[PDB]
Amino acid sequence: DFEEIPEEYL
Amino acid sequence: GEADCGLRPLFEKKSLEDKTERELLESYIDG
Amino acid sequence: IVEGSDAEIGMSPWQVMLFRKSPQELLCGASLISDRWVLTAAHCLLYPPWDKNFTENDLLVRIGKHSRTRYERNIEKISMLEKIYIHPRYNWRENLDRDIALMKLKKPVAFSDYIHPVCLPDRETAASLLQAGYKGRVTGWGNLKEGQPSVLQVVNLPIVERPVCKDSTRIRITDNMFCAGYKPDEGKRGDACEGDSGGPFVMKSPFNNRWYQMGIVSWGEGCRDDGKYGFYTHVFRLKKWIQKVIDQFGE
Ligand SMILES: CSc1nnc(-c2ccc(Cl)cc2)[nH]1
Repeated sequence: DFEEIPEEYL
Repeated sequence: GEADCGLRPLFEKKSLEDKTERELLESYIDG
Repeated sequence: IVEGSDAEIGMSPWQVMLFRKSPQELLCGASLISDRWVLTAAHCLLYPPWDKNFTENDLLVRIGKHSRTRYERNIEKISMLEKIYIHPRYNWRENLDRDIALMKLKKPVAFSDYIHPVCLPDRETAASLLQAGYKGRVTGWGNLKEGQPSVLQVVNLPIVERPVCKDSTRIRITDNMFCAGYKPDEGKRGDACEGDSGGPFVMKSPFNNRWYQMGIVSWGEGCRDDGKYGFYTHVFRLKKWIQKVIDQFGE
């Protein structure tokens, strides 16, 4: 549902 | 607290009012 | 937010989204009170009846957002948490008494047109503004009905007389809570709902033109949004806890 956030944040 | 707190860059800082803040002011019938 | 409107851009620049890493989902609202402290409801982080007990690494905060689902490149900032602090007397067993928590960010967030802290009230601001009839404002990305919004929603609701709050419910109401919302006769409606909790109930001071956070969206019984009211954590009453935590654990 949400847009993929940058993987740096994960 | 923060010296600049609660003053919005796109509203208070430019002296622009949002569409319904006045509804809040109108209710503060200081009583 | 039920029966709200779309927020204007930059209308609530202290609004924070509490975001679950995996799976990617909105947990709750929250608010920015300085460049490294975020305020929310304790039950957003710790609620044993639902097997909720998040650690720092399960969570992100997203600051400066308008759109619920979009990654707002160049606008929003996503921060990791250094430490969660739950009020030591938060009552999850009974009534969510003292439903408040603080989150310290790993690094200070940069303020911008879209990102800016709200004030915490002083005794005198609270005494003057926390009155029946006086309207505050509630914002969040929660459900529109007891489906989901494209953008941040906003609604202004009146604070309600304490006896009316109490007579609306079987839950024991404490001094660390107030309720707000319209009465069935009053012809206007609105309430927070699923996803909105931990977000801010703010009021604009007529004295110094500054927005203050008076409440945190804590709980309700549906969203009846006839004869029911949303309950908010009474922020000034718990401000000494807030200051203790910040003074001790903030740099
Ligand atoms: C978490 S499910 C839910 N249903 N209603 C709410 C709600 C309604 C009003 C407030 Cl003030 C808070 C939560 N939450």
